[PDB]
Amino acid sequence: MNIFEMLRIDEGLRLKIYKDTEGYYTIGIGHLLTKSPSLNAAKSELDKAIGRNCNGVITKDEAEKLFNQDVDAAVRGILRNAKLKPVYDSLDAVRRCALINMVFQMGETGVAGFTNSLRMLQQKRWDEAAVNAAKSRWYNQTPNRAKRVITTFRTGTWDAYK
Ligand SMILES: [Cl-]
Ligand SMILES: [Cl-]
Repeated sequence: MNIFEMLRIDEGLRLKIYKDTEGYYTIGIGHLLTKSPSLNAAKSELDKAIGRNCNGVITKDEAEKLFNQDVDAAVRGILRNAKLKPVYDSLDAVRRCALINMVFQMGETGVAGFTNSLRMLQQKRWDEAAVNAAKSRWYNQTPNRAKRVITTFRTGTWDAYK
């Protein structure tokens, strides 16, 4: 189990523009296209992203290309963030996967808002951080995925995904 297989389970794969759980225009493996209500703004963003006329539809390969960028971008974002980088540095390999997951889903800004939880992860107080992260809009909105991520932080294993 790796970060890619993990995100592919949580995000799924869709070759046609679709709306995410929040209502936003998305495609591929969780690649948010626009927060705009316009299916037209989305179709436009999409062609700018792929470099061709897609007419809201892309190939598997294109979806994987977007996915590799997004994971890379998330990883570099964590390493560039003064709030995130120390947490990351401090964790084992599996737990690190859990934080990339949150970042990919919610943006560096959002994860950075979990101050208390991040502090507990840093202190390796696993159970407490799990209890605290559950008190969030994140968890109430997408509970099954949140639970999976939270278990990964609590235990340090890939259990929730197997
Ligand atoms: Cl709450
Ligand atoms: Cl969910």
